[PDB]
Amino acid sequence: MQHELQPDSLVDLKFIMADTGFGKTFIYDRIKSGDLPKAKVIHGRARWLYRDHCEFKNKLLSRANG
Repeated sequence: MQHELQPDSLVDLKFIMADTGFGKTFIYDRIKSGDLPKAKVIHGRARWLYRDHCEFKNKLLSRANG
């Protein structure tokens, strides 16, 4: 299921894990550190904004993690 979205769109955890290759725990921490998730999370999960990925990825891509 290759679904393409734009910076502002609704992503899911599985997507993030595909996007990043890392675990959920890393996501919530790292994305908060990115620029605080604008993602619409109300019950531990819901819908994530891809923007938060872009901004989080930004800091990791800059530092070159790994």
